[PDB]
Amino acid sequence: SQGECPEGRAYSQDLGKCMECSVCKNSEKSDFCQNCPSKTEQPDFPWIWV
Repeated sequence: SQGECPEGRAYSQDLGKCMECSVCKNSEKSDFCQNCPSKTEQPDFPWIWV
């Protein structure tokens, strides 16, 4: 499968190619910004050290 695009990026099925997620800022004209995942919950570190 060609859908193994990492985070901070997306893949546009329309254009038929993977791009970046940083592109999804202001100008909205891509149906790939839905690929850009945000998994890996940051708020998950017990104790209040460091």
